[PDB]
This record gives sequence, C-alpha cells and structure tokens, in this order.
Amino acid sequence: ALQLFKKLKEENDEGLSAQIAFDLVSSASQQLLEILVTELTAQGYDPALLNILSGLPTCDYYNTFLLNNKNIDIGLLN
Amino acid sequence: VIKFRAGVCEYNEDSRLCTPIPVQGEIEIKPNEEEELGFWDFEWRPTEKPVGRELDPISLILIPGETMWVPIKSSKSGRIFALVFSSNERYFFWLQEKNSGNLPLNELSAKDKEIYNKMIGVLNNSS
Amino acid sequence: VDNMTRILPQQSRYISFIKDDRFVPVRKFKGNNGVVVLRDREPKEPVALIETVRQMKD
Amino acid sequence: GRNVTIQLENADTGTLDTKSVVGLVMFSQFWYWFPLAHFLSLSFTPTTVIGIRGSDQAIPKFQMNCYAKEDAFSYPRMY
Repeated sequence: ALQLFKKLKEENDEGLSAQIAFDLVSSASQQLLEILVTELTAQGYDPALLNILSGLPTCDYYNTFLLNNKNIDIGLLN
Repeated sequence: VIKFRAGVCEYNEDSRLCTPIPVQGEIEIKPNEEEELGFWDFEWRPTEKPVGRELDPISLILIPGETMWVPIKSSKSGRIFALVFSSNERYFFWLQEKNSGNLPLNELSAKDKEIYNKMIGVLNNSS
Repeated sequence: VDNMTRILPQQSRYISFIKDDRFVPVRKFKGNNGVVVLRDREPKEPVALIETVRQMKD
Repeated sequence: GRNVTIQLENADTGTLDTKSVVGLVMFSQFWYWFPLAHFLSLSFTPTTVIGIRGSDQAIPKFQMNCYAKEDAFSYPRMY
C-alpha cells in the first residue's frame, strides 16, 4: 500500500492521490490504516495524505449529505 | 468583557508589510471607565499558540477618534484591525474569528454585518 | 441531477458528467455511488459552494 | 431522513466491509438483552455521489446528465 503512494509523490498531483485514498479507506482494515499512517509520516509525505487516511474527512462529507436532504417523517414522532 | 479570537499582526508604515504572524490567542477589550475618554483597553495576550510573535501580555489605552478604523489598512490582506495612535501605540491585529476558519477575508470577518458594528461600538463610545 | 443528493444505484449506472462543464472527475467515474474526486477546470469561475460541515461548525 | 442503505460489502474490491458484518451479528441477538438493537446503526452506509474538489475540499453544486425516468426514481411520498 505504501509503495503505491511513493510513485504518486513524484507526480505531485493532489487530485489523483486523493481519489485512490478515498476508495482505499472504505475497504481497508482498521488495523491496516493505522500502521500505514506511521510509515507515511516517516517518509516526509504531505500531511494531506495522512488526514484522509485518518478518515475524518470522509465522515464530514457523508455528514453534510444527511443534514441537507433529510426528509423527516413527522408521523414517526406522533 | 468582550472576547473574540484574534492574533497579533506586525505593524508597519515603511512599506506597509503588515503580514499576520500567526499565533491564535484572544483579544480582550475591557470596557473600563477610566476618565471620560474611556481608555477601553485593547489587551492582546496569547491564550493559545504562542508560536510566531509572542507579543507578551500588554494593555493599550484608546484615544477615540485619533484611532482610524480602516478595514484594509495594509491593503494586501483582510482583517486588519488597525489602531492608529500616530505611531506611538500603533499595533495591528489580525482576526481569526472562526466562522470560515482563520483565513483573511476583505472587509473583516465572514460575519460582515456584525463586526462592523462591534468596531464602531468600541472606538466611538466612551465610558 | 444535482450533486450531493440521494441517488439509487440504477440511476447511477447511466450517469455521465458533462465534459464541457468544469467538473469532470480526475480519472473515470466509479460508475456507482461514493466519494468522487473532481478536477476543477477553472477555480476562477465563481461556483455556489457548500462548505464541508466541519468548517461550518468552526 | 430516508437516505441510508445497508451495504453488504465493498464490492468495489470484493472484500467484506468490516462495519456491516459486526453490526449485523450484534443486532441479530437481542432477545436476551433488548439494548442490543442499537448495533444495527453501525451497518448503515449513505448512497450519494459526493463531488470533491481535490485541492480545496469543498462540494461544488453542479448537475450531470442521467439517462433516467425521473419519475420512477424520484423520492417516494412523505409517509
């Protein structure tokens, strides 16, 4: 997983790195993400990668969708 | 007492550099009552992120109308709380009022209407 | 169909982004629901934007 | 708000999603201790294409062509 990121370091294209990562976090083990963040820290990799892999960015995007488009049945409460 | 997030920003008049030096902390205006001039103290103190220009806790007197509130005194960056003592107590300050994050915005904060009023209130009124 | 709405998977299969439109994804669309990263052709053009919730709360 | 569905697995890479699996098993056994009902929340995943600007992190409003019968896939009534 690590090696894959090293190639994209060289490109310096933020868009591509992000798109790969977002798919990886969904699938990947709770364990897998945790050791990978350490490794990337020690390379000197941009902190922007580390943040997505902590998974809080995706939590926020998915939270936004829910708030705006929520259609509440009022009948449930009654 | 009237608290808000603000940081220090270097004052300048040679070239008008006036770039913020980041910090976080808070600015605290105390209404006082000292004399009819008000002397509402603009205290600047780091409550947080002391990194950047330390600006050790110090309270500054206010002489009303001599201060010139001008939003983009630098004319290079937003959120320039400018207090112009005719270079005697002239310090510049940079808002970080979390509302769209720290980011400098022209014509002060993201809550445009509010901070314009706040600014008239402190400078003009004297206790 | 506006971005950031509920979309059933069946509808999603048949979606193709306008290529003239600024937003076209960096690499090809998943073909199905989930977070898809767009290339912004011009940031300079003003777009009505919905800040991520984190920022709204700060 | 009628916008969530339970994903069996990340069929994208064809390996079992961790969250849905655990969720379902803890929910399913509830006869003994009634509060075990709440574990089903954890399997929910919203279905929504969310565009991301890959360098500012903000959602642009824009519209895509969708070959669809809009009426068919439009939201059901308010229950």
